[PDB]
Amino acid sequence: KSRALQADIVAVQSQVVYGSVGNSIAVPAIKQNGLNVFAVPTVLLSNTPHYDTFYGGAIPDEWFSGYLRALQERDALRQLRAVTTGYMGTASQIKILAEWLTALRKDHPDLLIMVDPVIGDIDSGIYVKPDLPEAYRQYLLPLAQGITPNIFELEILTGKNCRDLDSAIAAAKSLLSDTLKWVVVTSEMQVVVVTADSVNVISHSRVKTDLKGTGDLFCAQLISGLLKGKALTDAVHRAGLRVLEVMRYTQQHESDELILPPL
Amino acid sequence: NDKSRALQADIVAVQSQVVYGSVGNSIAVPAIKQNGLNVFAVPTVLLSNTPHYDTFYGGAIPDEWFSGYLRALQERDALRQLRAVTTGYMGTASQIKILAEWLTALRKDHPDLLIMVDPVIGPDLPEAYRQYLLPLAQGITPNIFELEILTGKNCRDLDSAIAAAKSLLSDTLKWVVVTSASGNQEMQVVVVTADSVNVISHSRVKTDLKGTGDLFCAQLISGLLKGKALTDAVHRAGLRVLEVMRYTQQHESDELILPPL
Ligand SMILES: Cc1ncc(CO)c(C=O)c1O
Ligand SMILES: Cc1ncc(CO)c(C=O)c1O
Repeated sequence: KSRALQADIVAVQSQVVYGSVGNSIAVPAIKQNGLNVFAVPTVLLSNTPHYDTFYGGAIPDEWFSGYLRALQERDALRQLRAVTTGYMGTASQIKILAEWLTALRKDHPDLLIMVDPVIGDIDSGIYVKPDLPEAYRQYLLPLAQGITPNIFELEILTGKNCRDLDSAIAAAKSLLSDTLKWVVVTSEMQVVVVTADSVNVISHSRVKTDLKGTGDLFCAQLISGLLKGKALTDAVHRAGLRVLEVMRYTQQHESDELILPPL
Repeated sequence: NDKSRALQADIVAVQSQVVYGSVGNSIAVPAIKQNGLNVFAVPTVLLSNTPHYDTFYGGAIPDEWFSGYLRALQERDALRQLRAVTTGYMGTASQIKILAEWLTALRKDHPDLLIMVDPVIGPDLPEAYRQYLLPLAQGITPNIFELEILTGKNCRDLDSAIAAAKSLLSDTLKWVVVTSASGNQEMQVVVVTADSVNVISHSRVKTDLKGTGDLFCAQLISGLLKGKALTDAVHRAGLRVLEVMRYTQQHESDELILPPL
Protein backbone atom coordinates (compact mmCIF):
# COMPACT_ATOMS: atom_id res chain seq x y z
CA LYS A 1 0.00 0.00 0.00
CA SER A 2 3.12 2.22 -0.09
CA ARG A 3 3.67 4.50 -3.09
CA ALA A 4 4.10 7.83 -1.28
CA LEU A 5 7.52 9.35 -0.62
CA GLN A 6 9.32 8.07 2.45
CA ALA A 7 12.12 9.40 4.65
CA ASP A 8 14.55 8.66 7.45
CA ILE A 9 14.34 11.97 9.29
CA VAL A 10 11.67 14.58 10.07
CA ALA A 11 13.78 17.61 10.98
CA VAL A 12 11.70 20.49 12.32
CA GLN A 13 13.21 24.01 12.51
CA SER A 14 14.09 27.46 11.11
CA GLN A 15 14.22 28.06 7.26
CA VAL A 16 15.83 31.04 5.46
CA VAL A 17 15.52 32.31 1.89
CA TYR A 18 19.08 33.59 2.38
CA GLY A 19 21.83 32.14 4.53
CA SER A 20 23.16 28.88 5.86
CA VAL A 21 21.15 27.97 8.94
CA GLY A 22 18.25 25.76 9.92
CA ASN A 23 16.85 23.40 7.32
CA SER A 24 18.62 25.76 4.92
CA ILE A 25 21.93 24.04 5.66
CA ALA A 26 20.88 20.85 7.48
CA VAL A 27 18.80 19.22 4.71
CA PRO A 28 21.76 19.49 2.24
CA ALA A 29 23.97 18.11 4.98
CA ILE A 30 21.58 15.20 5.41
CA LYS A 31 21.05 14.42 1.71
CA GLN A 32 24.83 13.95 1.39
CA ASN A 33 24.95 11.05 3.89
CA GLY A 34 22.52 9.35 1.56
CA LEU A 35 19.34 10.12 3.51
CA ASN A 36 15.73 11.21 2.78
CA VAL A 37 14.14 13.87 4.97
CA PHE A 38 11.19 16.17 5.61
CA ALA A 39 11.63 19.76 6.81
CA VAL A 40 8.74 21.18 8.78
CA PRO A 41 9.68 24.88 9.30
CA THR A 42 8.92 26.70 12.55
CA VAL A 43 9.82 30.26 11.47
CA LEU A 44 10.41 31.51 7.90
CA LEU A 45 12.51 34.64 7.58
CA SER A 46 14.54 36.50 4.93
CA ASN A 47 17.84 36.25 6.76
CA THR A 48 19.26 35.82 10.26
CA PRO A 49 18.09 38.44 12.73
CA HIS A 50 21.69 39.12 13.74
CA TYR A 51 22.15 40.63 10.26
CA ASP A 52 21.14 44.21 9.51
CA THR A 53 17.53 43.89 8.31
CA PHE A 54 15.60 40.57 8.19
CA TYR A 55 11.90 40.21 7.32
CA GLY A 56 9.27 37.49 7.62
CA GLY A 57 7.97 35.82 10.79
CA ALA A 58 6.97 32.54 12.48
CA ILE A 59 4.73 29.86 11.07
CA PRO A 60 1.32 30.08 12.93
CA ASP A 61 0.19 27.40 15.39
CA GLU A 62 -2.39 26.05 12.94
CA TRP A 63 -0.36 25.79 9.77
CA PHE A 64 2.72 24.37 11.48
CA SER A 65 0.42 21.98 13.34
CA GLY A 66 -1.00 20.83 10.02
CA TYR A 67 2.40 20.15 8.46
CA LEU A 68 3.46 17.55 10.97
CA ARG A 69 -0.05 16.15 11.02
CA ALA A 70 0.10 16.01 7.22
CA LEU A 71 3.17 13.80 7.14
CA GLN A 72 0.96 11.25 8.95
CA GLU A 73 -2.08 11.34 6.68
CA ARG A 74 0.17 11.20 3.61
CA ASP A 75 1.78 8.16 5.21
CA ALA A 76 5.44 9.01 4.65
CA LEU A 77 6.72 7.91 8.05
CA ARG A 78 7.09 4.24 7.03
CA GLN A 79 10.89 4.47 7.01
CA LEU A 80 11.11 7.06 9.82
CA ARG A 81 14.08 6.48 12.10
CA ALA A 82 14.45 9.89 13.71
CA VAL A 83 13.10 13.35 14.51
CA THR A 84 15.21 16.41 15.28
CA THR A 85 14.33 19.87 16.56
CA GLY A 86 16.08 23.20 16.09
CA TYR A 87 15.36 26.95 16.15
CA MET A 88 11.79 27.28 17.42
CA GLY A 89 9.40 30.19 17.01
CA THR A 90 6.93 29.88 19.88
CA ALA A 91 6.67 27.67 22.98
CA SER A 92 3.22 26.69 21.66
CA GLN A 93 4.72 25.19 18.50
CA ILE A 94 6.99 23.24 20.81
CA LYS A 95 4.01 22.00 22.75
CA ILE A 96 2.33 21.12 19.48
CA LEU A 97 5.47 19.36 18.26
CA ALA A 98 5.54 17.18 21.39
CA GLU A 99 1.96 15.95 21.08
CA TRP A 100 2.90 14.85 17.55
CA LEU A 101 6.05 13.13 18.63
CA THR A 102 4.25 11.44 21.55
CA ALA A 103 1.81 9.84 19.15
CA LEU A 104 4.73 8.77 16.93
CA ARG A 105 6.61 6.20 19.02
CA LYS A 106 3.40 4.18 19.51
CA ASP A 107 4.08 3.11 15.92
CA HIS A 108 7.82 3.78 15.89
CA PRO A 109 8.73 2.56 19.41
CA ASP A 110 12.39 2.66 18.38
CA LEU A 111 12.22 6.35 17.36
CA LEU A 112 15.25 8.56 17.87
CA ILE A 113 14.47 12.08 19.00
CA MET A 114 17.16 14.71 19.09
CA VAL A 115 16.55 18.17 20.50
CA ASP A 116 18.79 21.28 20.39
CA PRO A 117 17.68 23.73 23.19
CA VAL A 118 18.36 26.86 21.09
CA ILE A 119 18.12 29.55 23.73
CA GLY A 120 21.24 31.30 25.03
CA ASP A 121 24.97 31.97 24.62
CA ILE A 122 27.75 34.08 26.22
CA ASP A 123 26.84 37.54 24.87
CA SER A 124 23.41 37.14 26.45
CA GLY A 125 21.02 34.21 26.66
CA ILE A 126 17.34 33.64 26.02
CA TYR A 127 17.67 35.78 22.89
CA VAL A 128 14.56 33.85 21.91
CA LYS A 129 10.90 33.82 23.03
CA PRO A 130 11.29 33.79 26.87
CA ASP A 131 8.52 31.19 27.01
CA LEU A 132 10.67 28.68 25.09
CA PRO A 133 12.93 27.58 27.94
CA GLU A 134 9.88 26.54 29.98
CA ALA A 135 8.25 24.72 27.10
CA TYR A 136 11.54 22.90 26.61
CA ARG A 137 11.79 21.64 30.17
CA GLN A 138 8.08 20.83 30.65
CA TYR A 139 7.24 19.34 27.22
CA LEU A 140 10.07 18.63 24.75
CA LEU A 141 12.65 17.10 27.14
CA PRO A 142 10.65 14.24 28.72
CA LEU A 143 11.01 12.65 25.28
CA ALA A 144 14.51 13.41 23.94
CA GLN A 145 16.81 10.39 23.66
CA GLY A 146 19.85 12.62 23.34
CA ILE A 147 20.14 16.43 23.41
CA THR A 148 22.96 18.80 22.36
CA PRO A 149 22.94 21.75 24.79
CA ASN A 150 25.79 24.11 25.61
CA ILE A 151 27.07 25.23 29.02
CA PHE A 152 24.38 27.94 29.22
CA GLU A 153 21.61 26.05 27.45
CA LEU A 154 22.36 23.45 30.15
CA GLU A 155 22.22 25.88 33.05
CA ILE A 156 18.79 27.00 32.00
CA LEU A 157 17.48 23.45 31.58
CA THR A 158 18.75 22.03 34.87
CA GLY A 159 18.60 25.18 36.95
CA LYS A 160 21.88 23.65 38.01
CA ASN A 161 25.67 23.77 37.86
CA CYS A 162 27.90 26.16 35.98
CA ARG A 163 31.48 26.53 34.73
CA ASP A 164 33.05 23.42 36.31
CA LEU A 165 33.52 20.59 33.82
CA ASP A 166 32.50 18.30 36.64
CA SER A 167 29.64 20.46 37.80
CA ALA A 168 28.59 20.13 34.12
CA ILE A 169 28.92 16.37 33.86
CA ALA A 170 26.97 16.15 37.09
CA ALA A 171 24.12 18.32 35.80
CA ALA A 172 24.18 16.28 32.59
CA LYS A 173 24.13 13.08 34.63
CA SER A 174 21.17 14.34 36.64
CA LEU A 175 19.36 14.58 33.32
CA LEU A 176 19.80 11.05 32.02
CA SER A 177 17.06 8.47 32.62
CA ASP A 178 15.12 5.67 30.88
CA THR A 179 14.33 7.77 27.81
CA LEU A 180 17.26 10.20 27.63
CA LYS A 181 20.21 7.94 26.77
CA TRP A 182 22.87 10.58 26.27
CA VAL A 183 23.87 14.25 26.33
CA VAL A 184 26.37 16.28 24.29
CA VAL A 185 27.37 19.33 26.36
CA THR A 186 29.14 22.10 24.45
CA SER A 187 31.21 25.23 25.03
CA GLU A 188 32.78 23.75 20.08
CA MET A 189 36.35 23.84 21.40
CA GLN A 190 35.48 21.42 24.18
CA VAL A 191 32.76 18.80 23.77
CA VAL A 192 31.82 16.41 26.56
CA VAL A 193 29.89 13.24 25.86
CA VAL A 194 27.98 12.00 28.90
CA THR A 195 26.52 8.52 28.47
CA ALA A 196 24.12 6.78 30.92
CA ASP A 197 27.33 5.38 32.41
CA SER A 198 30.69 6.74 31.14
CA VAL A 199 32.20 10.09 30.10
CA ASN A 200 34.10 11.15 26.93
CA VAL A 201 35.72 14.55 26.32
CA ILE A 202 36.58 15.38 22.68
CA SER A 203 38.50 18.56 21.93
CA HIS A 204 39.67 20.38 18.78
CA SER A 205 40.66 24.02 18.19
CA ARG A 206 38.08 26.47 16.79
CA VAL A 207 38.78 29.61 14.71
CA LYS A 208 37.29 33.12 15.10
CA THR A 209 34.18 33.99 13.07
CA ASP A 210 30.57 35.08 13.46
CA LEU A 211 29.22 32.41 11.04
CA LYS A 212 25.92 30.95 12.23
CA GLY A 213 24.76 27.43 11.38
CA THR A 214 27.63 25.31 12.64
CA GLY A 215 25.22 24.16 15.33
CA ASP A 216 22.82 23.06 12.65
CA LEU A 217 25.67 21.59 10.56
CA PHE A 218 27.07 19.67 13.54
CA CYS A 219 23.72 18.33 14.74
CA ALA A 220 22.89 17.33 11.17
CA GLN A 221 26.14 15.42 10.70
CA LEU A 222 25.47 13.87 14.09
CA ILE A 223 22.10 12.33 13.30
CA SER A 224 23.69 11.16 10.05
CA GLY A 225 26.45 9.07 11.59
CA LEU A 226 24.06 7.81 14.25
CA LEU A 227 21.46 6.81 11.71
CA LYS A 228 24.30 5.11 9.83
CA GLY A 229 25.79 2.84 12.47
CA LYS A 230 28.49 4.96 14.08
CA ALA A 231 28.98 4.72 17.84
CA LEU A 232 28.03 7.78 19.90
CA THR A 233 31.44 9.28 20.63
CA ASP A 234 32.71 8.13 17.25
CA ALA A 235 29.71 9.78 15.58
CA VAL A 236 30.14 13.05 17.53
CA HIS A 237 33.80 13.30 16.70
CA ARG A 238 32.87 13.19 13.04
CA ALA A 239 29.92 15.58 12.92
CA GLY A 240 32.25 17.93 14.77
CA LEU A 241 35.33 17.53 12.59
CA ARG A 242 33.03 18.00 9.58
CA VAL A 243 31.85 21.37 10.81
CA LEU A 244 35.41 22.58 11.29
CA GLU A 245 35.94 21.45 7.73
CA VAL A 246 32.87 23.16 6.31
CA MET A 247 33.96 26.37 8.05
CA ARG A 248 37.41 26.36 6.45
CA TYR A 249 35.95 26.01 2.96
CA THR A 250 33.74 29.05 3.40
CA GLN A 251 36.62 31.06 4.85
CA GLN A 252 38.73 29.91 1.90
CA HIS A 253 35.73 30.79 -0.22
CA GLU A 254 35.54 34.21 1.37
CA SER A 255 31.81 34.10 2.16
CA ASP A 256 29.95 35.10 5.32
CA GLU A 257 27.71 32.07 4.82
CA LEU A 258 28.28 28.32 5.00
CA ILE A 259 28.99 26.37 1.83
CA LEU A 260 28.42 22.62 1.72
CA PRO A 261 31.48 21.12 0.04
CA PRO A 262 31.23 17.57 -1.29
CA LEU A 263 30.65 14.40 0.77
CA ASN B 1 32.71 47.32 -7.91
CA ASP B 2 34.29 45.50 -4.95
CA LYS B 3 33.74 41.73 -4.55
CA SER B 4 30.54 40.63 -2.81
CA ARG B 5 31.32 38.45 0.17
CA ALA B 6 27.68 37.30 0.16
CA LEU B 7 25.89 34.30 -1.39
CA GLN B 8 25.14 34.56 -5.10
CA ALA B 9 22.96 32.81 -7.69
CA ASP B 10 21.86 32.87 -11.33
CA ILE B 11 18.13 32.56 -10.64
CA VAL B 12 15.68 33.87 -8.03
CA ALA B 13 12.89 31.40 -8.76
CA VAL B 14 9.59 32.47 -7.19
CA GLN B 15 6.63 30.17 -6.55
CA SER B 16 5.13 27.61 -4.14
CA GLN B 17 6.97 25.29 -1.73
CA VAL B 18 5.47 22.06 -0.28
CA VAL B 19 6.74 20.36 2.90
CA TYR B 20 5.75 17.01 1.41
CA GLY B 21 6.10 16.79 -2.37
CA SER B 22 7.37 17.67 -5.82
CA VAL B 23 5.76 20.93 -7.00
CA GLY B 24 7.30 24.37 -7.27
CA ASN B 25 10.75 25.14 -5.88
CA SER B 26 10.34 21.89 -3.95
CA ILE B 27 11.18 20.34 -7.31
CA ALA B 28 12.59 23.30 -9.15
CA VAL B 29 15.51 24.12 -6.87
CA PRO B 30 16.54 20.46 -7.10
CA ALA B 31 16.14 20.31 -10.88
CA ILE B 32 18.06 23.60 -11.17
CA LYS B 33 20.74 22.54 -8.71
CA GLN B 34 21.38 19.47 -10.86
CA ASN B 35 22.59 21.48 -13.84
CA GLY B 36 25.07 23.05 -11.47
CA LEU B 37 23.08 26.25 -11.04
CA ASN B 38 22.75 28.13 -7.74
CA VAL B 39 19.41 29.74 -6.86
CA PHE B 40 17.42 31.70 -4.28
CA ALA B 41 13.83 30.50 -4.10
CA VAL B 42 11.24 32.90 -2.73
CA PRO B 43 8.09 31.22 -1.38
CA THR B 44 4.61 32.40 -2.30
CA VAL B 45 2.63 29.90 -0.27
CA LEU B 46 3.63 27.15 2.16
CA LEU B 47 1.40 24.13 1.99
CA SER B 48 1.84 20.74 3.54
CA ASN B 49 1.34 19.06 0.16
CA THR B 50 -0.56 20.08 -2.96
CA PRO B 51 -4.28 20.86 -2.71
CA HIS B 52 -5.09 17.96 -5.02
CA TYR B 53 -4.94 15.46 -2.14
CA ASP B 54 -7.37 14.24 0.50
CA THR B 55 -5.97 16.96 2.79
CA PHE B 56 -3.62 19.94 2.77
CA TYR B 57 -2.62 22.58 5.32
CA GLY B 58 -1.03 26.01 5.01
CA GLY B 59 -1.77 29.23 3.16
CA ALA B 60 -0.05 32.12 1.41
CA ILE B 61 2.89 34.30 2.45
CA PRO B 62 2.12 37.73 4.00
CA ASP B 63 2.59 40.58 1.50
CA GLU B 64 4.90 42.15 4.06
CA TRP B 65 6.90 38.93 4.40
CA PHE B 66 6.69 38.33 0.66
CA SER B 67 8.01 41.85 0.16
CA GLY B 68 10.74 41.99 2.81
CA TYR B 69 11.83 38.69 1.36
CA LEU B 70 12.42 40.32 -2.02
CA ARG B 71 13.82 43.57 -0.68
CA ALA B 72 16.02 41.32 1.42
CA LEU B 73 18.20 39.74 -1.29
CA GLN B 74 19.17 43.27 -2.35
CA GLU B 75 19.98 44.74 1.04
CA ARG B 76 22.12 41.61 1.36
CA ASP B 77 23.66 42.21 -2.06
CA ALA B 78 23.40 38.63 -3.32
CA LEU B 79 22.32 39.35 -6.91
CA ARG B 80 25.54 40.31 -8.73
CA GLN B 81 25.48 36.98 -10.60
CA LEU B 82 21.73 36.96 -11.28
CA ARG B 83 20.54 36.59 -14.85
CA ALA B 84 16.92 35.54 -14.61
CA VAL B 85 13.84 35.41 -12.38
CA THR B 86 10.94 33.02 -12.83
CA THR B 87 7.43 33.26 -11.53
CA GLY B 88 5.17 30.36 -10.66
CA TYR B 89 1.85 29.65 -8.94
CA MET B 90 1.12 32.90 -7.07
CA GLY B 91 -0.92 33.17 -3.88
CA THR B 92 -2.45 36.64 -4.19
CA ALA B 93 -2.47 39.42 -6.79
CA SER B 94 -0.82 42.03 -4.62
CA GLN B 95 2.21 39.83 -4.55
CA ILE B 96 2.47 40.18 -8.31
CA LYS B 97 2.27 43.93 -8.05
CA ILE B 98 5.11 43.89 -5.54
CA LEU B 99 7.13 41.18 -7.35
CA ALA B 100 6.63 43.49 -10.28
CA GLU B 101 7.80 46.66 -8.51
CA TRP B 102 10.89 44.83 -7.25
CA LEU B 103 11.58 43.50 -10.71
CA THR B 104 11.10 47.01 -12.04
CA ALA B 105 13.84 48.08 -9.64
CA LEU B 106 16.23 45.25 -10.38
CA ARG B 107 15.74 45.86 -14.09
CA LYS B 108 17.79 49.04 -13.66
CA ASP B 109 21.09 47.48 -12.58
CA HIS B 110 20.63 44.29 -14.55
CA PRO B 111 19.58 45.38 -18.07
CA ASP B 112 20.31 41.83 -19.29
CA LEU B 113 17.77 40.21 -16.99
CA LEU B 114 15.57 37.53 -18.49
CA ILE B 115 12.22 37.35 -16.78
CA MET B 116 10.25 34.20 -17.38
CA VAL B 117 6.59 34.09 -16.32
CA ASP B 118 4.16 31.15 -16.13
CA PRO B 119 0.51 32.33 -16.12
CA VAL B 120 -0.51 29.80 -13.47
CA ILE B 121 -4.24 30.54 -13.44
CA GLY B 122 -6.36 27.45 -14.07
CA PRO B 123 -10.26 36.26 -9.92
CA ASP B 124 -8.18 39.45 -10.19
CA LEU B 125 -5.24 37.28 -11.19
CA PRO B 126 -5.85 38.00 -14.88
CA GLU B 127 -5.41 41.77 -14.66
CA ALA B 128 -2.46 41.85 -12.25
CA TYR B 129 -0.47 39.99 -14.92
CA ARG B 130 -1.86 42.04 -17.79
CA GLN B 131 -1.11 45.31 -16.05
CA TYR B 132 1.82 44.52 -13.74
CA LEU B 133 3.67 41.37 -14.86
CA LEU B 134 3.00 40.77 -18.53
CA PRO B 135 4.45 44.18 -19.42
CA LEU B 136 7.80 42.92 -18.06
CA ALA B 137 8.25 39.29 -19.10
CA GLN B 138 10.89 38.47 -21.71
CA GLY B 139 9.21 35.15 -22.24
CA ILE B 140 6.18 33.19 -21.11
CA THR B 141 4.68 29.73 -21.09
CA PRO B 142 0.86 29.68 -20.88
CA ASN B 143 -1.12 26.77 -22.25
CA ILE B 144 -4.29 27.09 -24.32
CA PHE B 145 -6.53 27.91 -21.38
CA GLU B 146 -3.86 30.35 -20.23
CA LEU B 147 -3.19 32.04 -23.58
CA GLU B 148 -6.90 32.41 -24.29
CA ILE B 149 -7.64 34.32 -21.07
CA LEU B 150 -4.39 36.27 -21.15
CA THR B 151 -5.27 37.72 -24.57
CA GLY B 152 -9.03 37.48 -24.32
CA LYS B 153 -8.84 35.74 -27.64
CA ASN B 154 -10.12 32.29 -28.52
CA CYS B 155 -8.06 29.92 -30.66
CA ARG B 156 -8.67 26.30 -31.72
CA ASP B 157 -5.87 25.81 -34.24
CA LEU B 158 -2.30 26.84 -35.11
CA ASP B 159 -2.98 30.17 -36.78
CA SER B 160 -5.43 31.22 -34.05
CA ALA B 161 -3.27 30.27 -31.08
CA ILE B 162 -0.17 31.42 -32.96
CA ALA B 163 -1.56 34.88 -33.78
CA ALA B 164 -2.33 35.16 -30.08
CA ALA B 165 1.23 34.52 -29.10
CA LYS B 166 2.23 37.02 -31.83
CA SER B 167 -0.34 39.42 -30.33
CA LEU B 168 1.80 39.54 -27.18
CA LEU B 169 5.34 39.97 -28.46
CA SER B 170 6.97 43.43 -28.25
CA ASP B 171 10.23 45.23 -27.48
CA THR B 172 10.50 43.46 -24.13
CA LEU B 173 8.50 40.23 -24.50
CA LYS B 174 10.61 38.11 -26.90
CA TRP B 175 8.98 34.70 -27.28
CA VAL B 176 5.86 32.83 -26.24
CA VAL B 177 5.95 29.09 -25.55
CA VAL B 178 2.48 27.54 -25.54
CA THR B 179 1.55 23.93 -24.70
CA SER B 180 -1.37 21.52 -24.79
CA ALA B 181 -2.28 17.90 -24.03
CA SER B 182 -4.59 16.35 -26.63
CA GLY B 183 -6.67 13.33 -25.69
CA ASN B 184 -4.35 9.74 -22.90
CA GLN B 185 -2.41 12.80 -24.07
CA GLU B 186 0.25 14.27 -26.36
CA MET B 187 2.64 17.15 -25.48
CA GLN B 188 1.92 19.52 -28.37
CA VAL B 189 4.20 22.55 -28.00
CA VAL B 190 4.77 25.65 -30.15
CA VAL B 191 7.65 28.11 -30.09
CA VAL B 192 6.35 31.52 -31.21
CA THR B 193 9.33 33.83 -31.40
CA ALA B 194 8.67 36.93 -33.46
CA ASP B 195 10.78 35.92 -36.47
CA SER B 196 9.85 32.21 -36.54
CA VAL B 197 7.47 29.41 -35.53
CA ASN B 198 8.56 25.95 -34.29
CA VAL B 199 6.27 23.16 -33.10
CA ILE B 200 7.67 20.25 -31.09
CA SER B 201 5.51 17.27 -30.15
CA HIS B 202 5.83 14.22 -27.91
CA SER B 203 3.76 11.29 -26.74
CA ARG B 204 3.25 11.39 -22.98
CA VAL B 205 2.06 8.83 -20.41
CA LYS B 206 -1.19 8.96 -18.43
CA THR B 207 -0.67 10.18 -14.84
CA ASP B 208 -2.03 12.41 -12.08
CA LEU B 209 1.50 13.64 -11.40
CA LYS B 210 1.69 17.41 -10.99
CA GLY B 211 4.77 19.62 -11.11
CA THR B 212 5.74 18.44 -14.60
CA GLY B 213 5.55 22.05 -15.74
CA ASP B 214 7.30 23.66 -12.76
CA LEU B 215 10.03 21.12 -13.59
CA PHE B 216 9.90 21.66 -17.38
CA CYS B 217 10.19 25.37 -16.71
CA ALA B 218 12.81 24.77 -14.03
CA GLN B 219 14.69 22.89 -16.71
CA LEU B 220 13.75 25.16 -19.61
CA ILE B 221 15.40 28.07 -17.82
CA SER B 222 18.49 26.10 -16.93
CA GLY B 223 19.08 25.01 -20.49
CA LEU B 224 18.50 28.65 -21.44
CA LEU B 225 21.11 30.16 -19.12
CA LYS B 226 23.51 27.64 -20.60
CA GLY B 227 23.41 29.31 -23.98
CA LYS B 228 21.28 26.48 -25.43
CA ALA B 229 19.19 27.75 -28.34
CA LEU B 230 15.55 28.20 -27.32
CA THR B 231 13.75 25.64 -29.52
CA ASP B 232 16.52 23.20 -28.75
CA ALA B 233 16.12 23.88 -25.06
CA VAL B 234 12.32 23.67 -25.21
CA HIS B 235 12.64 20.16 -26.64
CA ARG B 236 15.24 18.89 -24.14
CA ALA B 237 13.29 20.20 -21.14
CA GLY B 238 10.29 18.46 -22.65
CA LEU B 239 12.28 15.27 -23.00
CA ARG B 240 13.54 15.72 -19.44
CA VAL B 241 10.02 15.83 -18.06
CA LEU B 242 9.19 12.43 -19.62
CA GLU B 243 12.44 10.77 -18.58
CA VAL B 244 11.94 11.76 -14.97
CA MET B 245 8.29 10.63 -15.04
CA ARG B 246 9.31 7.23 -16.37
CA TYR B 247 11.91 7.01 -13.59
CA THR B 248 9.12 7.83 -11.14
CA GLN B 249 6.79 5.43 -12.92
CA GLN B 250 9.09 2.48 -12.20
CA HIS B 251 9.66 3.36 -8.53
CA GLU B 252 5.88 3.67 -8.54
CA SER B 253 5.84 7.01 -6.74
CA ASP B 254 2.75 9.18 -6.48
CA GLU B 255 5.06 12.21 -6.45
CA LEU B 256 7.94 13.06 -8.82
CA ILE B 257 11.48 11.81 -8.21
CA LEU B 258 14.62 13.41 -9.65
CA PRO B 259 17.22 10.94 -10.97
CA PRO B 260 20.81 12.00 -11.76
CA LEU B 261 21.67 14.97 -13.97
C1 LIG C 1 16.75 31.83 11.22
C2 LIG C 1 17.62 31.16 12.28
N1 LIG C 1 17.99 29.80 12.10
C3 LIG C 1 18.79 29.11 13.05
C4 LIG C 1 19.30 29.83 14.20
C5 LIG C 1 20.16 29.07 15.22
O1 LIG C 1 21.37 28.63 14.61
C6 LIG C 1 18.97 31.21 14.40
C7 LIG C 1 19.58 31.93 15.65
O2 LIG C 1 19.31 33.16 15.83
C8 LIG C 1 18.08 31.90 13.45
O3 LIG C 1 17.72 33.23 13.61
C1 LIG D 1 0.33 24.40 -4.36
C2 LIG D 1 0.54 24.13 -5.86
N1 LIG D 1 1.74 24.59 -6.47
C3 LIG D 1 2.00 24.37 -7.85
C4 LIG D 1 1.04 23.67 -8.65
C5 LIG D 1 1.34 23.45 -10.13
O1 LIG D 1 2.61 22.85 -10.29
C6 LIG D 1 -0.21 23.18 -8.07
C7 LIG D 1 -1.22 22.42 -8.99
O2 LIG D 1 -2.29 22.00 -8.49
C8 LIG D 1 -0.46 23.41 -6.65
O3 LIG D 1 -1.65 22.96 -6.04
